[PDB]
Amino acid sequence: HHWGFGKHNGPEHWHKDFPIAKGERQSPVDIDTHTAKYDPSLKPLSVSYDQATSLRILNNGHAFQVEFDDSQDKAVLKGGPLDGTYRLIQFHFHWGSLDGQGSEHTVDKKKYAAELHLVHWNTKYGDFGKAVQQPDGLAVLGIFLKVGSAKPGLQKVVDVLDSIKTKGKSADFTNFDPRGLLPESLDYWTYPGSLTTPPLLECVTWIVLKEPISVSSEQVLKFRKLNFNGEGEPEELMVDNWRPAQPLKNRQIKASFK
Ligand SMILES: [Zn+2]
Repeated sequence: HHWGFGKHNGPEHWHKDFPIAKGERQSPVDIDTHTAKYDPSLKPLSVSYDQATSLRILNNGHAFQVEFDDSQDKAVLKGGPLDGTYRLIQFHFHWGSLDGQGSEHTVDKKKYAAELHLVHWNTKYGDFGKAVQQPDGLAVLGIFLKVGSAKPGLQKVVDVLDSIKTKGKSADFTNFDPRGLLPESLDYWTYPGSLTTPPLLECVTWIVLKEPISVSSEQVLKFRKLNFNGEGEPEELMVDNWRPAQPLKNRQIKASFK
């Protein structure tokens, strides 16, 4: 009876196994655009993905994750609110059963159809496992998805999902360029928060882009054909794998733009 997104093990239950669920810097949060302060010290976000090396895509039982070779400085995030260099390790999404919900962060209470997380770890901690034990261990770049025109750069991801339908399935996924998932503007909000799946560690500097990317209805529909369950088990569609907004508590969200 482990954590999940069902009726008996979903986000409202997680605190029982992971008490930090009720912590002081939990994510996601609602971004109140009128309360976020423009910060004239925030540098432009530097995203250097030209040498990114994807390896594999995995159905991990709550989402799918595209993993990268992070053994060299190849795909790095720096600048913005960050000190130092953070290396890309994986990206994954959160999505809904319907276009009207699916994002984890919300903007003035608005829910998007999905949310992309590009997860990076602080190179000063040597690897991901050590980084998540530190308050500044991770930087996660969050990008909202809305349903409209197709995102061509996403299609290679959508087309491989049939091969990883059920929990535990993985597939070779090389030469995928995550630059094809970025919106035009890198304007962002930033605040200190946490992983949004257990163990919910409070190790993340969140950088959430203001500009959503558009994906097609057909693209998001294919996300919804994935399964939470393993092969040979009763079918449960992988939908609504998003944690709802958590109390902001003692935190200020800063904006890179006015
Ligand atoms: Zn996530």
